[PDB]
Amino acid sequence: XXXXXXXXXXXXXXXXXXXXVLSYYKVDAEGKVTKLRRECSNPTCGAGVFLANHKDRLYCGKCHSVYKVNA
Amino acid sequence: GQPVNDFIDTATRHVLMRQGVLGIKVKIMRDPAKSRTGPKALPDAVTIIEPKEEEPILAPSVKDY
RNA sequence: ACCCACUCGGCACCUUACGAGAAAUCAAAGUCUUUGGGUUCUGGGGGGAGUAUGGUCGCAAGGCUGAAACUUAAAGGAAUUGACGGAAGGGCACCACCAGGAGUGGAGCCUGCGGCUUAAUUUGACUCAACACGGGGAAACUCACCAGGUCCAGACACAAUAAGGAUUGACAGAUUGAGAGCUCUUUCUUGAUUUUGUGGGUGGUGGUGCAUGGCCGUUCUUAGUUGGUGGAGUGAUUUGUCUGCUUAAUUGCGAUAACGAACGAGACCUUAACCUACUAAAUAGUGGUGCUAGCAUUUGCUGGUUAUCCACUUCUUAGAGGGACUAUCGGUUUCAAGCCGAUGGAAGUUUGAGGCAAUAACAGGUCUGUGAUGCCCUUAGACGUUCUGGGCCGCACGCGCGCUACACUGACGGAGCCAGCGAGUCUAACCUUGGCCGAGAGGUCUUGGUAAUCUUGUGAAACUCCGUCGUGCUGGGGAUAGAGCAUUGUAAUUAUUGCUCUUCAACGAGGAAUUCCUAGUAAGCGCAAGUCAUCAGCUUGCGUUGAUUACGUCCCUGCCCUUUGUACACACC
Ligand SMILES: [Mg+2]
Ligand SMILES: [Mg+2]
Ligand SMILES: [Mg+2]
Ligand SMILES: [Mg+2]
Ligand SMILES: [Mg+2]
Ligand SMILES: [Mg+2]
Ligand SMILES: [Mg+2]
Ligand SMILES: [Mg+2]
Ligand SMILES: [Mg+2]
Ligand SMILES: [Mg+2]
Ligand SMILES: [Mg+2]
Ligand SMILES: [Mg+2]
Ligand SMILES: [Mg+2]
Ligand SMILES: [Mg+2]
Ligand SMILES: [Mg+2]
Ligand SMILES: [Mg+2]
Ligand SMILES: [Mg+2]
Ligand SMILES: [Mg+2]
Ligand SMILES: [Mg+2]
Ligand SMILES: [Mg+2]
Ligand SMILES: [Mg+2]
Ligand SMILES: [Mg+2]
Ligand SMILES: [Mg+2]
Ligand SMILES: [Mg+2]
Ligand SMILES: [Mg+2]
Ligand SMILES: [Mg+2]
Ligand SMILES: [Mg+2]
Ligand SMILES: [Mg+2]
Ligand SMILES: [Mg+2]
Ligand SMILES: [Mg+2]
Ligand SMILES: [Mg+2]
Ligand SMILES: [Mg+2]
Ligand SMILES: [Mg+2]
Ligand SMILES: [Mg+2]
Ligand SMILES: [Mg+2]
Ligand SMILES: [Mg+2]
Ligand SMILES: [Mg+2]
Ligand SMILES: [Mg+2]
Ligand SMILES: [Mg+2]
Ligand SMILES: [Mg+2]
Ligand SMILES: [Mg+2]
Ligand SMILES: [Mg+2]
Ligand SMILES: [Mg+2]
Ligand SMILES: [Mg+2]
Ligand SMILES: [Mg+2]
Ligand SMILES: [Mg+2]
Ligand SMILES: [Mg+2]
Ligand SMILES: [Mg+2]
Ligand SMILES: [Mg+2]
Ligand SMILES: [Mg+2]
Ligand SMILES: [Mg+2]
Ligand SMILES: [Mg+2]
Ligand SMILES: [Mg+2]
Ligand SMILES: [Mg+2]
Ligand SMILES: [Mg+2]
Ligand SMILES: [Mg+2]
Ligand SMILES: [Mg+2]
Ligand SMILES: [Mg+2]
Ligand SMILES: [Zn+2]
Repeated sequence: XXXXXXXXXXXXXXXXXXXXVLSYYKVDAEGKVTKLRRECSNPTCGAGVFLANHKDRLYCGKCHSVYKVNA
Repeated sequence: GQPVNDFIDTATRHVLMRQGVLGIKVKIMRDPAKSRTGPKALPDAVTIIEPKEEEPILAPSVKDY
């Protein structure tokens, strides 16, 4: 046929990063628990799901993307 | 010809083997005498009914009833 | 000299074959396993090789005598059946010719093929039997090619990672052709579905039609193939299956060691023709009647009225029948099969035209129709797939099929005005009448039809008639090109198609060559169907108008058949 070429640089993938995560939540001196990061007022996401903290940006990942709550 | 439609069944079948494939081709010609619902013979066939020896003569005479 | 009969001994031929032989053949090649008349010579698988060597003869060239090593499974004879020939004799045919028709080959464009060009211009096929072919009319798709971007739709098994998360997704920005979380930033989400690895799969319009199936084309517009009992032969085989005649035909007659048969041809089937006979019909139509228009008026003539009723089946439809068997008569022939002419006939060229179609062959074409398939390749930086964009249309030019022309048997313009084969919309937008608007293309409002019901009598085109033009590249011809308007489509640029104005090329009948054709045929002419969102200069069918010329032959070509040769049989590649 022909075989091969490449001006180079192959494309990669993704990782789902790492993170021992949900440390986010904080409980005081025995044993009251206060949530850090605020949750979602979409009926689909019964307020377990949180909003990621960027800039302007607070965002529901559970809603696969859906919705832009901003505080 | 037409008798083909009437009297022969055919089938082709592809038989897939380890090496390649073979073609089986079967042809059956059925007794037309037995036809049942169609023509009982080939268009070819021409039977003559076989007469009968006659013992003629017997000078006139007539029967009455 | 000549004729007849006989007889010795010659050169030969004929027919037989009791007899011989592996056969071809042989009055010897007979009198041979029932093996002996006399005698002489030579051979003992093929090659090596009539070679080496010695002897001998010769002027020479050479003659006579004449080994082995080694190699090798056959070489060889006769006959049989095939195949094949640049041998001979016959035949068949408008993919041959004769007599001719209409052309192509010259021109413009259309369209395939080569070639060149190209990022790519995807590819198969190259005499008939490749090139308007792959149903191949490609804007996306199709699509295979090119520039680039996603995705896994990587079954299953084992192992590994790993609930402290195996893995999944994404808002905005960056990026990107892109409102692709492709990747990146950032940091939520998801929860054992995946990820990684090996093994194994899977897809592929990737390769192989020289690995296959199936299908198809070609031989073939052909006429050939086989078995029973008999005859011949040791046998493979042959005769039957043939000199002739005849047919479209191994179709028949006839001849005959053959007789009588089967596949194939024929029969059969389909379609086109004929039925005042049969059965019928508001989804076909006719006559009467009513309701009614117009013109004459003296009855009349020409229409309207899917039901106002009555009757019919000529025309239309499709079931069942009938019909033709080359009939009658006559010529001709071996007085056979047949062929010819005349009359009759709807029909007498296999009635016309098709469908089916034996045995065998080809390295014909097709792996790019198939979830038909072997093997090879490839498989996540994919040859899987999808998305964006380009390409198959690229243009010094060679070849093929075509369309339109060169005008006056014509173009233009009024007017006349007649087909047949088709096809059309359900969970959808197909065939479209009618009304309006619009120069046109088209638009818009309604409408009938899943159909013998509506489109549609598809009022098709050639054609007919009355005019204009008047032989002038002319008002023949309409290539090329400019501007504008609409239609299909998400998309029209490289211009899908349609319309209007304008531009007005070559082409003045086409060299060598070459295609096709015998009656409703040729040629002219349109239409419907396929393809189809849109696009026919293509195909497949259809009807309309409708001739000239053969009704013969073997000259060309092609092919079948005998006879003949063969050292071929994988068969003259
Ligand atoms: Mg968190
Ligand atoms: Mg037949
Ligand atoms: Mg003999
Ligand atoms: Mg003898
Ligand atoms: Mg004698
Ligand atoms: Mg020897
Ligand atoms: Mg030697
Ligand atoms: Mg010597
Ligand atoms: Mg010597
Ligand atoms: Mg001398
Ligand atoms: Mg010697
Ligand atoms: Mg010697
Ligand atoms: Mg030897
Ligand atoms: Mg021979
Ligand atoms: Mg001629
Ligand atoms: Mg000519
Ligand atoms: Mg290709
Ligand atoms: Mg041919
Ligand atoms: Mg594409
Ligand atoms: Mg995707
Ligand atoms: Mg794997
Ligand atoms: Mg593997
Ligand atoms: Mg495939
Ligand atoms: Mg082949
Ligand atoms: Mg094949
Ligand atoms: Mg090939
Ligand atoms: Mg012919
Ligand atoms: Mg013969
Ligand atoms: Mg035979
Ligand atoms: Mg024939
Ligand atoms: Mg009157
Ligand atoms: Mg009156
Ligand atoms: Mg009738
Ligand atoms: Mg007559
Ligand atoms: Mg017929
Ligand atoms: Mg080949
Ligand atoms: Mg195939
Ligand atoms: Mg394959
Ligand atoms: Mg296909
Ligand atoms: Mg199949
Ligand atoms: Mg591939
Ligand atoms: Mg093309
Ligand atoms: Mg060519
Ligand atoms: Mg052609
Ligand atoms: Mg006219
Ligand atoms: Mg207007
Ligand atoms: Mg309707
Ligand atoms: Mg009609
Ligand atoms: Mg002129
Ligand atoms: Mg003109
Ligand atoms: Mg364009
Ligand atoms: Mg282009
Ligand atoms: Mg002019
Ligand atoms: Mg001419
Ligand atoms: Mg197109
Ligand atoms: Mg069409
Ligand atoms: Mg085509
Ligand atoms: Mg010889
Ligand atoms: Zn949410």
